[PDB]
Amino acid sequence: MTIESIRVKNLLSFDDVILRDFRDINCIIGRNNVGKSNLLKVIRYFYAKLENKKVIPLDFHTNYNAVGEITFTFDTTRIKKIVTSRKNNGRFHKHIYNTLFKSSSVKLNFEELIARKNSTNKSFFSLTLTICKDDSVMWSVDDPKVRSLLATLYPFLYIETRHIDLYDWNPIWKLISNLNSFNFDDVDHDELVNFLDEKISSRKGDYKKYIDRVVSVIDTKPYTYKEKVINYIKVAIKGDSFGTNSNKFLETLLHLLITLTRTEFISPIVYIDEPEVGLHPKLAESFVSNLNKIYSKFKKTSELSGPGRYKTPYPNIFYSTHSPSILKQTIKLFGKDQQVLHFSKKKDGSTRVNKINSTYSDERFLNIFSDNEARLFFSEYIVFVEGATELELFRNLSLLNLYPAFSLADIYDANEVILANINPGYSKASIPFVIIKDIDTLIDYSIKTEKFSLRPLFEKMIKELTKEFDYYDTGFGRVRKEIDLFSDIQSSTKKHMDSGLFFKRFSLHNLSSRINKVSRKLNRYFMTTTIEGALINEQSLPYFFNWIGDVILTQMTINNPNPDKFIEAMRRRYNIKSQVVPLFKSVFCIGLNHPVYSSAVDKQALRIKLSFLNYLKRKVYSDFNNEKEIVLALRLAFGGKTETQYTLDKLRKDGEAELFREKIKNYKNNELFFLEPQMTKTSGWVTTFLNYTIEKITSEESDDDRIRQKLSFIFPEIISIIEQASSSIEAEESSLTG
Amino acid sequence: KMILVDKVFYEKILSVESFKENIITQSAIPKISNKEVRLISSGSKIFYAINNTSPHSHVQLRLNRFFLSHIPLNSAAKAFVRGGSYLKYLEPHIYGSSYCRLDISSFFNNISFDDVKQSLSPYIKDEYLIGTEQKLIDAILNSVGYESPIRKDKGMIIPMGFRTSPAISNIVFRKMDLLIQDFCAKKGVIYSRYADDMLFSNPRESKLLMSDYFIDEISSLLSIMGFNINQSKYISREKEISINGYVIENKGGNGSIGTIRLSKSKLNTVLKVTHALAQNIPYKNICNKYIKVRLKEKNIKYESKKDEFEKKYYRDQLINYLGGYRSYLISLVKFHSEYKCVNSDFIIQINGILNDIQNHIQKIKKNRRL
RNA sequence: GAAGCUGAGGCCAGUUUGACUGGAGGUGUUCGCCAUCUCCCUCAGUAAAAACUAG
RNA sequence: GAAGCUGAGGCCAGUUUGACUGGAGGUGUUCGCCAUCUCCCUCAGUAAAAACUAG
DNA sequence: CAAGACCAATCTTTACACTTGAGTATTAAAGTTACCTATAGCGCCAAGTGCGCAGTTTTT
DNA sequence: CAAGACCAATCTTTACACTTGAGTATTAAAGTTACCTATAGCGCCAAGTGCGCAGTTTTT
Repeated sequence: MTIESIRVKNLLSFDDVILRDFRDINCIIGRNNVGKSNLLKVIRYFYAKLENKKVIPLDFHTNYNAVGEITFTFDTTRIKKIVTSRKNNGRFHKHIYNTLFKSSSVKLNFEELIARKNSTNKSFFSLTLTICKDDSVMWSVDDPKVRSLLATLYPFLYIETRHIDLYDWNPIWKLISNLNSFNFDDVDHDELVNFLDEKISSRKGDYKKYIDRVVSVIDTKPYTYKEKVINYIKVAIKGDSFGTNSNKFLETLLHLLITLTRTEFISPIVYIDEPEVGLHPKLAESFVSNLNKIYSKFKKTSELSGPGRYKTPYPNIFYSTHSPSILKQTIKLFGKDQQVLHFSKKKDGSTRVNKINSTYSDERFLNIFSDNEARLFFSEYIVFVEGATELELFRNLSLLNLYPAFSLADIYDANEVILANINPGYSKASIPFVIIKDIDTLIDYSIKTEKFSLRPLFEKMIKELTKEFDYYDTGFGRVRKEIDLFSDIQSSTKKHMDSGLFFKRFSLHNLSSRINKVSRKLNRYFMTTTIEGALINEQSLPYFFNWIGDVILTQMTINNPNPDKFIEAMRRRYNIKSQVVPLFKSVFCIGLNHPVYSSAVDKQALRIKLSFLNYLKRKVYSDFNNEKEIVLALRLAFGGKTETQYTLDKLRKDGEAELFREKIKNYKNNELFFLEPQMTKTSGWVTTFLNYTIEKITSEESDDDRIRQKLSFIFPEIISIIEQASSSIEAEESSLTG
Repeated sequence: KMILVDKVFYEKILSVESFKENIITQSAIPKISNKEVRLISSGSKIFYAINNTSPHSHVQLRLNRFFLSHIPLNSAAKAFVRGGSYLKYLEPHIYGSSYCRLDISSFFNNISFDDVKQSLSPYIKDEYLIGTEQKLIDAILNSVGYESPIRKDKGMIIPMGFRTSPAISNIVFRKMDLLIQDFCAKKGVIYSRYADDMLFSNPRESKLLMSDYFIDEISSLLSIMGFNINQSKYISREKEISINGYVIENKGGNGSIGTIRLSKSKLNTVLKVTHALAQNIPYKNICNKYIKVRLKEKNIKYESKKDEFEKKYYRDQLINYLGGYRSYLISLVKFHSEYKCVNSDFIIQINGILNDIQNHIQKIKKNRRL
């Protein structure tokens, strides 16, 4: 490595911040300038004070402390390996030993020196800069030679892309002339001038006479060594000159650094500010791809070996980005060699830095990694879900219009493996999230045996929550009692009614409440019923019926190019009363396009529609004994589950509820034939349902608080989830912005 | 925004119901009388305990919860502060090559109540709580203060064991924290403080912490508010120090990082307890001999069962002790993992000890069911 | 060991039967001979640097 | 006045004709009981805050 | 008696050695440095113009 | 015993009073402040869901 740690105490927006475990690529994300620019300012100030530049001291986070400290730990293991060896008796190695490693090995005895040599040791050098209240600066190492040498060995290069200069390439030369160590001091500039003017002269002297005349005319400063080397290099190069222009500038910068550092022991640290600014997304992805290609082409491992491959450590690259494309490409290409840093705000307003897990052991997840997955890294609050219906509901524009707080939460569907290797808890990240799952993932009910059985994920949750089996006593006893009740859930048997459709005495709502209360500390919320079960509730049945009326009255058209003769012929052939179902089947059909019909045809269609609506209401209220049976039938017909958590396919395979299944089949094949294509889970009936419902209630009432109250009454559970999420969002927003 | 408690704040949030009668009847809130305070004796020290039934306990607890926790402090105070710990008090001295440790004699007994009033005055509104008889600040000080019947000469005294004494001590000593921090930093010395125990470390190669000048200067700074240095506890050493069991060591010179470990004295009791548990000596003897925990016969809750009660109590004490020492050692391990300053061989020894503790705890919990 | 400091003597006054201590007063004060107002002789021996020669 | 500090007693060992002091050793050392390796009983009385519940 | 705080330059800036990519006991050559100075009132000598080398205060 | 160094805010920024150009004993109104919060595990009560108020180490 190059830098082991950076620690800032009581400076700018930092209270006490320690950054370590630096990888080869460090991606910095978060809310803008909540400490990003402050960290950059801290690093720049430390490296400016390292080279004895007169720069203004930084401000204190709170004036109730006398000083602020910046501690840099350099990893000098490789340099110790470089110099302690006998072969390299050069002047530079000798000076490096006398400066950095002496006064720390002198104190040691022979045994400890041997132990340090022989062991697989790591050597560190800690330098602390302290700013007092009266602007004075104190170093923990009082030798300026140490500071200058540390500045040389670990140079800091800052590249800003917004204010980049596409025609000023001076940093390129200042970088290349320094990186590769050519000793032109031994080559006299007097000898070099005589040498070059000996050669390039057309006549030996003619060029020299011209240059001597110029020099006698022009009053020039003596050449500095860096100027000499820059002249050398860019004269020998076959070219001095060189949105996409900034990309090329940055890409050549990184290529030069990575290529040139392979032969040197100097390991620079490069910080890039918004590399993607002014870049097409494909251009940013290609920039990261080119950087990775340069990185891996020069990489030597146990497999890749040969001339042209080195084991020299690579420079440490920080870059602060705001685009998911850069982050996605980094994560995909760099694997285990990158780190993602998240910047947020504490309670007292100070900056908080976290490391988000971006390394995945599942290669499939790395390959399928796309823009949507990389977007979650910028999320303020995540609502992980399980199916597409949840995404359809929680993303509904009309619903989120009435709840602006929930508009800041990103809803993402996560599989069990995806959730296992993405979730913030395992990533120890401070991006708050909630995992919304159904209660069926823990307990499965058997009608034949009338018994609940426990799912493995419930056992895993119990094992995670039973951490008190290895510890002492405190106020956690109620949790143990709840876990005991969860254990007793297994042995209990419960009787069913109507061949396994309803529970005699048991309320799954109470068990769901207990599970949610217990597991809220694990950030998982368990909804009592499915989303399609939550929308189809007893309170919203009128509006649901209204919706059906709408899809009959407005979304239906006539299946004939000649409405008049068609409607007359099927009025004649099929009776309005005794044959309403086939008449409606032949006459009406669902169609996006609504051709204009005649007044008589429109009146006849309206009359048939009203008659069919009355018939359907009568038959719905007649065939089903109670409203609960109606709700259950509608839920199953759309793919839902009963109070016993059984799907229509599950019942068909098992063979229970034959009468209810046949009734639903009769309704779908006779009365609800038009709504059959919308019976599927992916039909998008949720969006139309919610849009019509919210528009209708807005027509009913004109107050925003009142409309929220009505929506809460209609969908108690979905609105409860939304309100809990919004309250948590506001709490964590006060945790960040408050 | 600086916290400001006014009359409405005291009436609604702080007093609640504890002093409703005194606030509606416009009667002055009275001093904490000797009836509410019991005096325990621990060695040469005397501790003051207030009864929970008194309204003073409730108002003191709510004062800790809502008012004292919001006043800013100095970063050198690592004791009784949200997020502070002893390990955090020792950590900044790993970079030092010489160490010095000083103590303050009778820190809580020497805290003048006048200094407390001057410190808490800017954070409390200058109003009259009760007519024109008693001020709000004086009522709050009545809540926090006490007069020791043993020593009536000093009058108002902040006693150890109260609800609010530690935080008030930190706030009143923030002034000296700032002064000493400024002095030490201008001298290049890392300074930290835990209660009355001050630790200084010099990372450079110098004899500053060993000279009498440093002690004289710290005493001179402490003399401003009337404190004194306990000369029996003054320690100064090079390249390592053994502070109350915790050993800091830093042999190197320029740019060296020290290591914090635990001496064999700290590990002595836990190692002996593990050995005794492996030796199958009964739980009663283990609790009595090493832990000094016992079930006095006067403390038996019910007379229905005695022997099984004593067995369960001794098992509970043993499980609690093992859990507590395991928690202490994982506190050390987490501190290492987050700061990387604990000795590696000591980390290995800790891991072995932890595995032994977990094996013994599993054996105990298994024998519980037999 | 804390040095305090001064060149060696010859009257006269004050303390001493026989030798040692000072040679305008007032006023104030941090009591320092410190500040401000007014009005003893002899003989040695005396290195260097620096400022200053009103305007 | 410099406090040094500890709860009150009941055997046994060391110093005392009759009462007071300790109840693994080795090694090194800043000599601090400080660090590291190996292997007495009883009875009182026990306030508060803070961290920590491996991974 | 006894001690933490024991100037600022000294020419400066850059920098791998060994056999071409990894390496377990102690600074330096080199380009520029990069340009400096004899002797100020008094004495010797040509002999009154020109050339060579008896204060105060404060520390004390 | 004995002492120089005795926090940082506290709302903040601007600024004449008296009779219109010079003047010989001691801060402040005002615009914005400019927005804050009850009650986190345990107990009471409806009676098992929902609402109101027996550890370690260190200081000691």
